Amino acid sequence: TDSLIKVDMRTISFDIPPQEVLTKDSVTISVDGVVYYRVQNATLAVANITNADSATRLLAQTTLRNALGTKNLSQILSDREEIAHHMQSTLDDATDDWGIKVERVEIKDVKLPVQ
Amino acid sequence: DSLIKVDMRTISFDIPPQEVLTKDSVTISVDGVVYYRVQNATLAVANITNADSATRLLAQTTLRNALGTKNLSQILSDREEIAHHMQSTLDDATDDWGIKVERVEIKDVKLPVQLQR
Repeated sequence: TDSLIKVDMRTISFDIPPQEVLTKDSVTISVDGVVYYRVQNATLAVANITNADSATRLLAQTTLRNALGTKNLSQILSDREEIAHHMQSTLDDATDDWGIKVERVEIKDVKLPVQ
Repeated sequence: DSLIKVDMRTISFDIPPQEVLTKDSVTISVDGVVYYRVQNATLAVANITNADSATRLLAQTTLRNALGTKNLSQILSDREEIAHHMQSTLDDATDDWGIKVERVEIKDVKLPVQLQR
């Protein structure tokens, strides 16, 4: 069926709002990020609009916190691509149930508050 | 006794975000606040052109210079000594214009992750 309702099938992005994280070397940081994704299955995505919108954003936040909590501050700067690619794999696993491919994750800013 | 009343108490201005490199080659974005007051009304009014030109730009240069001489770990730990050092540098320059820099505060320190080695 050539459905009348159509969905953007190309790369789009949402921001992960700043998450407060404790590094392995005990530094308190605020980290925000960007998730790049696209609908790969229009039928699954249309079926899961409510179940994916909320759940994906929260999972992006949790995925970030868990990944960064296991690293030293130094590692977060130098291993940023490894960390991001690991997050992308974790996020892409969960989003498949909702017809979404996560293509890329980027760690944006690491804020250091008054310690 | 004067009709025009120059504010003689603490005022603040913001130092716009400064992108700079640490001693250990980390790119950071840092901003701050400078708390000052007029201590000499006559001298400040006389040197108003000097103060409006130099002070804000001096706060920027002093911040950039201080952060370039510190390691990231030191910026995390010694944020108070850096601010106190800046206060002394700024206060030395503003004294000639009847202005006392009372306190410098380092607010946000961000690591643009995409912009590193």
